[PDB]
Amino acid sequence: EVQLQQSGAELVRPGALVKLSCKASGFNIKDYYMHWVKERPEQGLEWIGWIDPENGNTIYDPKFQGKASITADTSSNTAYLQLSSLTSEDTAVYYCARKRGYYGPYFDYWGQGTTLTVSSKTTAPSVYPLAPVCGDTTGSSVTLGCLVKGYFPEPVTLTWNSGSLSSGVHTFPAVLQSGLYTLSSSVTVTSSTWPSQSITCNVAHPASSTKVDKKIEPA
Amino acid sequence: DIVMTQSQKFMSTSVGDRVSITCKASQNVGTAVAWYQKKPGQSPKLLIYSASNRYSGVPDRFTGSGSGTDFTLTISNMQSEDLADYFCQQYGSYPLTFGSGTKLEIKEAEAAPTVSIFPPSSEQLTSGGASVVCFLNNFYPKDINVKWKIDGSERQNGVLNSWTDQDSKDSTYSMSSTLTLTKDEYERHNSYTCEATHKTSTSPIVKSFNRNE
Amino acid sequence: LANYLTSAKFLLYLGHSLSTWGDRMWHFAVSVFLVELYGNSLLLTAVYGLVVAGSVLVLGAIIGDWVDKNARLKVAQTSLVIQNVSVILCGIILMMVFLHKDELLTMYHGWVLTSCYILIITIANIANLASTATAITIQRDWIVVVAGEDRSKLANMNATVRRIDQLTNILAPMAVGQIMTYGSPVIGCGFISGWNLVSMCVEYFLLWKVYQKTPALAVKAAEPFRTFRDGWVSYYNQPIFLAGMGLAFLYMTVLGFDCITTGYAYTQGLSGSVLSILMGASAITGIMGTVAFTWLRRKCGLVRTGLISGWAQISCLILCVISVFMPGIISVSLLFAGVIAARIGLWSFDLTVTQLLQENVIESERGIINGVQNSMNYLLDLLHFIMVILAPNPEAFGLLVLISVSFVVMGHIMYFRFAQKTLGNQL
Repeated sequence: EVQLQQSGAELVRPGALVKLSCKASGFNIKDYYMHWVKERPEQGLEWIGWIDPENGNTIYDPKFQGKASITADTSSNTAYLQLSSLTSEDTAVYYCARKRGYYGPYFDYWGQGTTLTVSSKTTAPSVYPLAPVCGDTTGSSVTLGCLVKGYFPEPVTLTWNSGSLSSGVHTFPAVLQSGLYTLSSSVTVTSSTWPSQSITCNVAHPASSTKVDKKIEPA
Repeated sequence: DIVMTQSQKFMSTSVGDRVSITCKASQNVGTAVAWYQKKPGQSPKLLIYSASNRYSGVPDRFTGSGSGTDFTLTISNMQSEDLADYFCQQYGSYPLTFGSGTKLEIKEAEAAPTVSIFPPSSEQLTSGGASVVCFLNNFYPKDINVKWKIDGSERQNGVLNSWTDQDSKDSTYSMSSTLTLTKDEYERHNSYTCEATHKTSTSPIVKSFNRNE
Repeated sequence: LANYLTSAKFLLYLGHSLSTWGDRMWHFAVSVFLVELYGNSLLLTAVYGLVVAGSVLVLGAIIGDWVDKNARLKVAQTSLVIQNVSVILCGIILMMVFLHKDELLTMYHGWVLTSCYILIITIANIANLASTATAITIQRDWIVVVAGEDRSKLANMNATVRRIDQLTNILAPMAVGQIMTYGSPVIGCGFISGWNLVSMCVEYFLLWKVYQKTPALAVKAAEPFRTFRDGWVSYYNQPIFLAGMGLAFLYMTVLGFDCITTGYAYTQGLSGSVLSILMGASAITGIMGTVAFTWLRRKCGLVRTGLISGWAQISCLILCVISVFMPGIISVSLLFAGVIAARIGLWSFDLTVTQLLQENVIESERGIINGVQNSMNYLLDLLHFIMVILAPNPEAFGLLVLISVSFVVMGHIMYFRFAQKTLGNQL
């Protein structure tokens, strides 16, 4: 069983340093070349460089030759990548890969990926939400919704009705704004529970323990 | 440097269909092209190396073909474990470059969104800003366009659209734009409209609200 | 020690060693046997080197393929058995035509010339094919699997095999002489042939065992003209291709070991022991190559070793050319100086490119590419073999040396290009 396990989930103020690790298990780091690859959010894979652990020779992609330093330690059986002078552009998932020759036909085994976040913010979420129903003629499905906005830096899990929800629960992927975040989630079902006994939204930001509920009242 | 190119970002397929993904170099690689498949939130796994060899242990319905500059991965009788991303790496010369990827997607018939506009909330209204959301849900083809017409004035600034991923139960989609105006901006204007120009029907589905209401 | 001796890494270290020495011996023996019949001329026996070139040069790719196609045990046994049988038959016929009958007249313009030539050239083709195949079908493939994913020891083993080859190559004739002394022509042939049978028989069981040891080797994955075409297209595509060419280019230079330079150097004949001293200096450089390669490979990136060895070669060749320049005894001494320092550089270089070819090639396509590498080496060697004639005049045998130096420069520049296109243009 060959594996490469990576350090995970770093969050780094910009302009700093960071070092990402890739520990091999089941083979010798020394018999291989170790490659680092970067996958930006919704972008293609990019190659950073390789290191020959025997003699420590490193080759880089000319666009990483300034601020990437690949090192390795055979005694610990582990390879490292140091990113320096970080910026907003650096946020991506870094992969450690294993190739046999200078021209090995493939990367047979890959690292689990290490998300790196370069930002300068940290706060709690603001859950504001309401259903709208006015001037309507015949109700569609009362289509209630929620809006968590301005989250400092965490992955919210806004789920409605506390598992009493239905398949009618669409969670819109979050997006950044003014270095904060924003999300949304909608539900539309059971046009009878609109106006009458209804359900509520419950959103919990772990990095701030903002486990707040909000029952959406009518217009 | 050799710049691998994959024209199609998306391919709409159906189960039991033969789908052919194409990759095109920028120089003569030869047969130096391998094919990786990655699913959301995972690491890329091999399928096919040297443009024709099938890595040991991948099903026999993955075929690879081509030489010189134009290459092809070919899925025969696609199953439901194949909806993923595919990209071609070239190892002809350093720096290595990867293809930018080609995402498969099960193909449904067609549908139009259930547009639903929601006026600003009270607690947000006291918060120096007022964001108006529109929730286009259960759409057909992925692409769609919204209309931020406040006083019939298309506002291209201060918008944010977020689309889901094809639901596993209906292969539909959904989206949500939100115009983020100020507390002094929502006041000085009067109208608020959102319209969905989807391919389903030439008569746009426009929903709007009134600040008088 | 004990285990280490029965460590497969060595067992093979012999199996291949028995194959190399024995094969070289047989080859030289047949060569002398022939030249002994018809006076060594432009056409007599000279045909032999040429047909042995052409044979493999055309047939290699398809051997290497068939190798790749079949098992490992079965294919190796077929390669060995065939070679042994061929040598045996050759010796037998040779003895028969040596004793019973030695000069008779047939019909349809047929003489013991045409007849023996056809029979012995068929035998020669078979034997040569066997040796050259039993190599890409065993040597390169076994060094890749027996060595394992681990390099280090693999490269050490490659250097060791290179050494043994140089030793046998410089010990075969000596043995052939002592074989003339007692063995002579009538019996000597019979002896070396029976021996080869014994050697072949031993090798068979040896390899059966080695296979019993490291069990990995049980794992794998106009028709001949089509196969040759496929092999050539596969060899042109590989990214290593560039360096591969470089290798063959070096097999073009005439000045080196024993050839026409030695033939013109023998004319001077400083003294009987002087030639032996020159041969010793050559072998020394050849071995002192492999050590240099191993060191550099450890200290600097493999690709990097190549470039350095290249500068080395070129430098000693500066020596040789400025020698023949004789600008503002001597020149002869310098020629051997150059051939020697060349020898060290060259042998390192080969070791590197061998390792390249050894690892950056998929499993299944292992044979075909090495086959083609042979053929190219032979093709580039054919020019040097064709350079023996058409200008055999040792009068301006200086401009030909300059042409060899030019070809060396071309090959080294090609390897430099390969290196740049591999690692960063910064060394």
